[PDB]
Amino acid sequence: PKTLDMGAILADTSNRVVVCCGAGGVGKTTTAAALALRAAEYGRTVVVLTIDPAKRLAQALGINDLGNTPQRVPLAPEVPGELHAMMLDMRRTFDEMVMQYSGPERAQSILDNQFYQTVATSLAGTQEYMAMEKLGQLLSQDRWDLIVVDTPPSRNALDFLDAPKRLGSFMDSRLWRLLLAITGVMGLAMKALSTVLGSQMLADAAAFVQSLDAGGFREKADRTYALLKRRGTQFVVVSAAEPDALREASFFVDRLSQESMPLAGLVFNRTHPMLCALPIERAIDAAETLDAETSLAAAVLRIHAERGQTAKREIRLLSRFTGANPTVPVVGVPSLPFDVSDLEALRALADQLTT
Amino acid sequence: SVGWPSRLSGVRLHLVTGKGGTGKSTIAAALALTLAAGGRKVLLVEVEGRQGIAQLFDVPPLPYQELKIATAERGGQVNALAIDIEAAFLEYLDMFYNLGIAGRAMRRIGAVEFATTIAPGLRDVLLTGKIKETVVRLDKNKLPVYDAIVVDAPPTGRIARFLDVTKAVSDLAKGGPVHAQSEGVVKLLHSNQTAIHLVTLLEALPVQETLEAIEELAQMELPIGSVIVNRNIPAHLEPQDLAKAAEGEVDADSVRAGLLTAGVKLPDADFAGLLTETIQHATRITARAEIAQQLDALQVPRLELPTVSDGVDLGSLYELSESLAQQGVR
Ligand SMILES: Nc1ncnc2c1ncn2[C@@H]1O[C@H](COP(=O)(O)OP(=O)(O)NP(=O)(O)O)[C@@H](O)[C@H]1O
Ligand SMILES: [Mg+2]
Repeated sequence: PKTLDMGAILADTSNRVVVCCGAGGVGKTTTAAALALRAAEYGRTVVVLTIDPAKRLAQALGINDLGNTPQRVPLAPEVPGELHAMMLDMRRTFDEMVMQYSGPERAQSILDNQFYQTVATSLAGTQEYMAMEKLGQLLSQDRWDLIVVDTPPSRNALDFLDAPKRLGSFMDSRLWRLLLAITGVMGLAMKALSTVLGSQMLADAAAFVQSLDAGGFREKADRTYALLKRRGTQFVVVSAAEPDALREASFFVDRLSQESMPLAGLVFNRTHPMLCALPIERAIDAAETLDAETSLAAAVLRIHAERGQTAKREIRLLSRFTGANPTVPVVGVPSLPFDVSDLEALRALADQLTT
Repeated sequence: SVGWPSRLSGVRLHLVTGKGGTGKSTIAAALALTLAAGGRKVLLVEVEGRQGIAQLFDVPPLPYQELKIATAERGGQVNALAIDIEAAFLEYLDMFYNLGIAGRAMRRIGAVEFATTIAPGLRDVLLTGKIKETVVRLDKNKLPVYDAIVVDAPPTGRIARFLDVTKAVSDLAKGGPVHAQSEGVVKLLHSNQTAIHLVTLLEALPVQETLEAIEELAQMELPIGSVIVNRNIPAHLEPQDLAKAAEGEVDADSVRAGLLTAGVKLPDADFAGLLTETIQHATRITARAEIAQQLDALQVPRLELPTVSDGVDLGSLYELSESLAQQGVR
């Protein structure tokens, strides 16, 4: 194997952006939070851009609000650094982007359009695109020496890297102006849409295209995506013990390799290290003998053999990933016996990641 | 207390929802197998273009045709329909507006993709309309083509809007035939022909969304079917012992005695590790039971499926179908 050393990465202030990538549901958000907290405890001025924090986690951080903007997290006075946090508001980041490029006056029209409000702001990939936008804003205001980026959940970890350019290309389709705001073919398509779709809706849509007055969206997605290639960017891929999460991690590491983008390593989350050395087979047999003859001793034996089997599966999964990627550093994080919903649990998690 | 009231046996349309990653696709497939046993014919439908059925069965992407994908017990048959929204849109233009020519022109420039993407409501009309068409289709003898239709449905955060036919039709051209068929779709969804099952895991968010989805769907007067708790694990401890272990109390002298009996003596570090191993197990079971308790609020049938220890393969689908069958699903 290899040992990922998140501690040295976090402590080194030439690393300005840390992106937590992986499937959804593998521990990205809590991992991002543990990393941002530990970086503050190392003395850095950190902001964590969380996407979907658990209600309780967001409260431990004081960001259970609707703001679309970072707030200081109160930590113990001894702490040399500063932890600030926010939760991406997809719709509000869309509003800010629209105003930034159309201006506040035109923005009142765009923001009032019911097609913008009900369709445009919930298209596929809006969440990745606005995460990248918000990241752009954070970089430009130079309000922090460290930005830790949670990334939105998806069954597909590469969505973070691919959905934004994809959505941009959709927004720049010729079909917007031609079909909503003549030719034999385009005239056919236009007729079809007019005959199938509601008049109110087509009016709102053509209004939206007119007002926005944008290849604008793809160009934005490209510029913002290049930020991920500035010196000082680190990706951390997080995966659970499961085969699916690991496979998404592998896909993602592959893409990072092809693009020569810095991969810090893999966080292999939710493991079950053995605390007792009793072999599995022994464990089973011993319990079966007791089964033939105080239930408690047999049950403890079955707990332990079950855990042992799970550990075997985990070890062989990681061995697969390490075989395919012998160059990728790893840190294994055991499943902790409590929920990660308070600054104290964040501290125990960060202890697991940093060592 | 039963997981499958007899009324669910007369349901013709089963919609399987649940939060992402809880196993909608797996369970919708096992449910289809369960209802297909005994020489019946059931259609398994997915609606999101995700080719999840083909992925589940480890086969290449399925085309827009109903095709036999699995044999059920005693000669039953499960067909698969990965609904293709673009083809469904073309079908719609030709059948209801005789605009097949325009439609085939749109396919050439990517315009059907555009129209389905831009209008969310049209999309849901097409999908729900196709579902209704498969539910009500009759053969040469005026008999139903399918004994049941099982839909791998959109997830809990979208299922209520997905089934919101009135809102879907709101953004379509007024008059014409679409509004005629939409009344029929709403009737089907609100009848005793339909049921929505919600898959959940014993984790906080899947349960929270299960509860919220059940609430939203009851306000719409859509029929709830079962909550299906997926990937259960064995407690291995009796309730009193469990409760004690979740607090750190294990009464080791008893454990040392049991081990001594079993011909095994452990060093003290190993014994301490074994004690820690069962406390953590008990903390996990206790947390799961606490989450589970939140479902007790609903007067909804509850089904339970085990964890398949390795990756879900075809034999696993049959194992899960057997568990449903043993719980009364039929
Ligand atoms: N009882 C079970 N035991 C073990 N693994 C399971 C079980 N049920 C499902 N799985 C696995 O759980 C993962 C998620 O299941 P899946 O059936 O894909 O869920 P889903 O609800 O379809 N999620 P999505 O389609 O992403 O919204 C898959 O990798 C399955 O193979
Ligand atoms: Mg699925």
